[PDB]
Amino acid sequence: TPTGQIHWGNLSKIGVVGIGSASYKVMTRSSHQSLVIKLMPNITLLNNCTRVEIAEYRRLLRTVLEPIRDALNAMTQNIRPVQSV
Amino acid sequence: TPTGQIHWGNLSKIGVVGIGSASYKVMTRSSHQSLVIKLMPNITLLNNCTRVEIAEYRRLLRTVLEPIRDALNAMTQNIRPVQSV
Amino acid sequence: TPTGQIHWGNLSKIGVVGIGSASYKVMTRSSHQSLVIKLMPNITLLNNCTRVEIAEYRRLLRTVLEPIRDALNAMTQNIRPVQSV
Amino acid sequence: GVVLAGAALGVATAAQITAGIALHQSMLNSQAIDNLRASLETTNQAIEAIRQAGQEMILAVQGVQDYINNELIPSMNQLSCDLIGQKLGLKLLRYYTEILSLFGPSLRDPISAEISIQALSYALGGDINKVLEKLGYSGGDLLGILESRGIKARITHVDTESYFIVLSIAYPTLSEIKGVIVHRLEGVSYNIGSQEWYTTVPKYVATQGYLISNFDESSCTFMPEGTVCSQNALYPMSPLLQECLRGSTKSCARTLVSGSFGNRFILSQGNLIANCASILCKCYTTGTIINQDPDKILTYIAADHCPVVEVNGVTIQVGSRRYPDAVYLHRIDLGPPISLERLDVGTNLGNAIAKLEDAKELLESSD
Amino acid sequence: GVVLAGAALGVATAAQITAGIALHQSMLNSQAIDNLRASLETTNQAIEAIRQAGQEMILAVQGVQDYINNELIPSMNQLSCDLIGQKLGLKLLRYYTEILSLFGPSLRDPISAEISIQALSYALGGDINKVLEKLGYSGGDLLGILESRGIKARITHVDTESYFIVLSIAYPTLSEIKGVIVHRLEGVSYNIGSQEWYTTVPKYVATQGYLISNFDESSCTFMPEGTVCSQNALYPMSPLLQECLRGSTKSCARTLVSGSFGNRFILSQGNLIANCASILCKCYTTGTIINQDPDKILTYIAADHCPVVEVNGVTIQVGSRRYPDAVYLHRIDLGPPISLERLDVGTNLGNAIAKLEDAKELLESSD
Amino acid sequence: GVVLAGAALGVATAAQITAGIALHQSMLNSQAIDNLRASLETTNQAIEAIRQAGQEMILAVQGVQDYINNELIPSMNQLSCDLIGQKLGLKLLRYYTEILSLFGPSLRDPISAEISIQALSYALGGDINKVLEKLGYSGGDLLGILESRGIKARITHVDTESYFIVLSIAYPTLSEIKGVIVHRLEGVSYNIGSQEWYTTVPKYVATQGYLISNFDESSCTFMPEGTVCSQNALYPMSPLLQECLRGSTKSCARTLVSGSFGNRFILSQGNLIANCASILCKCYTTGTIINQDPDKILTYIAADHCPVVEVNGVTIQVGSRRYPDAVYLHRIDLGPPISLERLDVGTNLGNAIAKLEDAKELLESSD
Ligand SMILES: *[C@@H]1O[C@H](CO)[C@@H](O[C@@H]2O[C@H](CO)[C@@H](O)[C@H](O)[C@H]2NC(C)=O)[C@H](O)[C@H]1NC(C)=O
Ligand SMILES: *[C@@H]1O[C@H](CO)[C@@H](O[C@@H]2O[C@H](CO)[C@@H](O)[C@H](O)[C@H]2NC(C)=O)[C@H](O)[C@H]1NC(C)=O
Ligand SMILES: *[C@@H]1O[C@H](CO)[C@@H](O[C@@H]2O[C@H](CO)[C@@H](O)[C@H](O)[C@H]2NC(C)=O)[C@H](O)[C@H]1NC(C)=O
Ligand SMILES: *[C@@H]1O[C@H](CO)[C@@H](O)[C@H](O)[C@H]1NC(C)=O
Ligand SMILES: *[C@@H]1O[C@H](CO)[C@@H](O)[C@H](O)[C@H]1NC(C)=O
Ligand SMILES: *[C@@H]1O[C@H](CO)[C@@H](O)[C@H](O)[C@H]1NC(C)=O
Repeated sequence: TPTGQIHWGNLSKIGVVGIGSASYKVMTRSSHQSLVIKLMPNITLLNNCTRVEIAEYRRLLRTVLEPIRDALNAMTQNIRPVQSV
Repeated sequence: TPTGQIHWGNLSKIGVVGIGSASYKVMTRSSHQSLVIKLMPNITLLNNCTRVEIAEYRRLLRTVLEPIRDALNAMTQNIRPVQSV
Repeated sequence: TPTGQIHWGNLSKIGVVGIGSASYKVMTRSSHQSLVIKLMPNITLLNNCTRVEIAEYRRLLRTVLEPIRDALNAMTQNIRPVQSV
Repeated sequence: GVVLAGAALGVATAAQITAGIALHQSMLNSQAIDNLRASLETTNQAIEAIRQAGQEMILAVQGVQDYINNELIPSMNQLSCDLIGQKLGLKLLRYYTEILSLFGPSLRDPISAEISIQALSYALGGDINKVLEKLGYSGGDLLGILESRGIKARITHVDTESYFIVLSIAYPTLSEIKGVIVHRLEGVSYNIGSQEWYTTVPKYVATQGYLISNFDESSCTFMPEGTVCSQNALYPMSPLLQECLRGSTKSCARTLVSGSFGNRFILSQGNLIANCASILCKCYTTGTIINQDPDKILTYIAADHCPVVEVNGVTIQVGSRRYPDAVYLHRIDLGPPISLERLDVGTNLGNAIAKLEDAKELLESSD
Repeated sequence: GVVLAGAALGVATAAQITAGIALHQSMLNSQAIDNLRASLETTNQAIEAIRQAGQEMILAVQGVQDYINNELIPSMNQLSCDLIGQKLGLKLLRYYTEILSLFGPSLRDPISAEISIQALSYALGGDINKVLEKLGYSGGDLLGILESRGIKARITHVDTESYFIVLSIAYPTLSEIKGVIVHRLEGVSYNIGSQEWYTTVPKYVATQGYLISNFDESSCTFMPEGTVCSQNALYPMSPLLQECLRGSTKSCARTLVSGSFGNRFILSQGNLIANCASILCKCYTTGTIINQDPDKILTYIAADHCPVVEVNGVTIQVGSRRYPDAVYLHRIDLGPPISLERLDVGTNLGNAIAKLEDAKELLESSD
Repeated sequence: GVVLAGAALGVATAAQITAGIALHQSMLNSQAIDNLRASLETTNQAIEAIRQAGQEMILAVQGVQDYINNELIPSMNQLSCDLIGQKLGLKLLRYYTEILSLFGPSLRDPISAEISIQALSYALGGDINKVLEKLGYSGGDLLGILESRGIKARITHVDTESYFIVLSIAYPTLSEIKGVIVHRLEGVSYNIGSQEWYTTVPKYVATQGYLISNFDESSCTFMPEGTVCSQNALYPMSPLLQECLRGSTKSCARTLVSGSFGNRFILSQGNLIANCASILCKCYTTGTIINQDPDKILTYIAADHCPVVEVNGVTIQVGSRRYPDAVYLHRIDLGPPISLERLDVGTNLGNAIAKLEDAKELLESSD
């Protein structure tokens, strides 16, 4: 029988019991590691049979990639060394 | 500094600020275009090797399709030309 | 015109109508049938070309399977014949 | 007859107690397992009914065998030995990921879990139709289709020696429950000034003798001859909302059309109920517009006054009157306006309790 | 001109009435179907624009034809006849399962349903980009990408003789709505003692002339030049919460940081608002800590007092003052503390109604 | 040391400020990019650790290379040149669709987004197990499995010249938090007449010194030695509901079994708590039924009165008494009945505020 905050006796009179307790663990992030998603596959052993499909893929990707690239550049242009003050 | 309805000063005293506004655009549908989902594939260059599998597929589809077909026919039988009045 | 509990007239005065009723059917489970998920495939006609991949798969599975096996054994060890009383 | 050792186990829900007893009653015998272990070793199909005379059939499913048999083995004498192993290696990891997702730690209590046949789809090779056909389900009518997809499985054995999972299934059958009618409700907006309101009622409610209940349609699918639910769908309804549905208009709450709203009319009992202040209503038979008395909120259109009405551009012939002529707004008690967004509910409740804690201190002073 | 037979049909929503008329207007003619049936029979592509001069183009999509054409036919003279049929048989069952999921009984009213192009992805062969390209969408800018993904389809014909489904699509275009500004709100915590509170407001609200409304961002995506929504996003807001946003601090509710909380400061109008009781604030220019008056709840940091501030370890140069110096807590009327978990709301409401039903019986005694 | 230009940027959340600084600190140097660009150009694997002595390893992942290497290249001298390009063309569009889904406009602020490793599954080739193994995760125990799946990524560079995305990952480790116990709560029904009620409490609550808190289990998985959460799970609880859990039975709300209900008994502390008015309870040792006093609502069954009890057909041996004999209902203060459906809450709240706005006008008249 554990005890504490929660009043097991009076709760049991209205049909409530505790059926398990556990400690509480949260996740912390530390360190770093770089992962690069290489969007252009190596196709040389396919001897240009996929040129049209690759070019269209590359064109579709630009529409998605350019706005993110712009946002990243927009931020770091506001990140200066200390002594500009 | 934008102003209007929302009272930015008094909200800032209780920790609330606005971090962005935008206009509001909703989508409207117009015109028409027909799209047909062709459920039976062209299999002739497979020379009857798939007859059993195709027949079973076609049989499974009927159970799903027939109730919709009936509902569509039920509705248009209540859609008459004006002059029946 | 159906009638009963719900007062269709007075609701219609504030814009509410009933647009369909149905009976209520719930599912009951009975009987039994055993289904076994065979986790190790038959690979003999592949003549040991997949030994490394199979061994790693089998190793990954143990981590998932062992805790369930333990839980099942923990329960049935508390399930005794009547006469132990 | 068996007994559960309750002092040893100490704590358990009814669901866990009942699954444990069922586990004892449904698990394969110690020697059925060695036989099953040996039958599995020698088979080579994706799906296979394992028939041992005396014992019942056991359905064995191998999640990557079709891929091996159809894609890898016919390639045995055209591809290198690494490549065959690499091809399968990708499939095995994708299969492991699904086993991890379903039987791993996110499965809260595996002993008492009931796993739907659909959740097993990937573990069984990406599709369940041949598995169901072997169990006797044809796919020939939609009720049988619904029943089959209500099959649930419990785990009865996990073998770490030969790597297989024995599950026990049960067959659903349909139980029509006696008194209970499900009703679908639908509102149209009405005008006070240029403001469009509608009364807030649930999408589905259920009647059950004298009681009106709430109805959770999440686990139901609406066949033409009844609502089929995989779960309990019935839940209590407050006395206040029940009174609303029993004719007390003052008890029903209401909220604005703050946005766009596509329900300014409805066809009901062969009549049109329409907010003819918010859309153009017109009698097609006579060519004359139908204006809504500005001290009325709705128009009830029937063939006593207009056999064929045009309504927001749609032309509808209507039948004889089944709803009385609209009354003046002053003869209708409207209920409270409310907002349903959950943070508004909390903000207004928080205010109400504070005023109510206030109110007990003046009612000490005056008494 | 056509008329709906309202007495026969008896009951129908505006959505069902309007889709039915649209069904009559958009369905292919009886002889366009026999022509379509014959054109489908002779084609062999996954996607194909069926052009019959006079009639408009009809886009035909076959969900397993790419698999047959790319994977099975080149194998015709290397694999056995069973194996080809088994390979396709697996694909056909996986395709049937998706048709069952989309057009089967879980589709509540197929006649008035509007099916998003994305929901059709599997029925159309697992991808929609070539289908959209044939319809004129290039993928060249993100607005055109968003508009294309707002396409919805209605069912206009189901053929049980040749097994095909005719759908009618409409093209979305963008409607900027005149007066409506969407505003994103963000709070920082403040301290009363060692207790960290923050005021509870919605993540998005909308202003619309004099009105403030709630805003459901579920169906919206936030482009740089406007919020694009596939659904009505506007909904009513209670007068009480509107008063909160209009400057009545006593009307805004508040709740605890019971857990971890990452909003103890924010950059706004070139200033820093910071709970400098809960984190270290420091002037980098002068090297001197910034303490928060213990009878104040926030600090408003500007270049009149600190051109470059260090805040929880992050160094920020700030601009000239745009927010007044913090006032004493006693000059700020705080609103009610509340909890938003739904079961707490119900428990406190249930108590409040009971006390309020009590209160009417003492107010009979004293009057 | 770097400084953020706060006047230029004008407005930013703490999350955006902190990710921006982290972006500056974690992005690859301008010449590490040209080196990375060249290393990517010459590689041909699906997954590859790019080791340049001096700099740290960079893990490069190519989402369709396994398909090219395993399926297309061995077919180079058996299939036509169109067919190879068509086969790959289908794969590239399916891959583009996933990039669009993850990095496209539905990604609200890409700069400060933290993308789970699982959300990257398709972008990384359909599976993450080999990626994790290269990072040092074995899959050998379930805690390490949970930690690995808590990895989140931030975007640090998008290259439009060579089409690649650099992400920065961090490694999760477990932080047991000192005072906090998570408790799982479970109710059984009780009878007033033939009506079955149960008291409404949350499924999980947390104790934290003197405080009781709500607990959102959405982001948690319940290992045998602790609850592991990827998110803050703790949230405030109203004083009223805390009083309920502290023994004030009048403070706990209650609701009906309107439907089917499988919790009429529970095993707890080696005893059975059972609604023996709603199911058959029987002493197996003596053979005698256990009737529930009709002015009692539950039965507390222990070995002082029945060593082995049969309960709804299940036979359980119980231990010595750990719960007192049931008391009469009149010695138990029950709290308010409520309904939890959100529209009932709004309807009853809307009524309560209206009565409460009424109440202030009579309390002007009598004062
Ligand atoms: C249907 O309509 C009205 C509600 O608007 C009901 O008439 C009310 O009856 C109560 C007593 O039951 C009277 O005190 C009110 O004065 C009436 N209201 C008005 C505006 O006159 C009528 O009884 C309702 N029917 C039902 C079953 O509730
Ligand atoms: C902004 O701040 C305060 C609220 O704290 C408002 O001043 C109050 O005004 C009301 C009447 O409108 C007075 O009864 C109160 O005495 C004032 N409160 C205090 C603490 O002095 C001020 O008007 C608010 N601005 C707006 C637009 O609401
Ligand atoms: C457990 O049970 C009862 C609640 O039913 C509590 O006894 C009540 O105590 C209050 C004062 O604290 C009295 O005014 C009531 O008269 C009592 N109720 C009844 C029905 O007699 C008891 O104190 C509870 N224990 C705790 C910690 O709250
Ligand atoms: C796999 O297949 C063959 C043929 O069915 C079977 O006889 C053999 O026993 C199985 N392989 C193994 C290792 O059991
Ligand atoms: C399938 O393909 C061929 C070639 O396109 C076509 O001519 C034929 O009519 C189609 N097969 C059938 C059964 O219609
Ligand atoms: C692709 O693969 C080959 C072999 O690994 C490599 O040397 C070559 O540089 C790569 N192709 C291209 C275009 O870089």
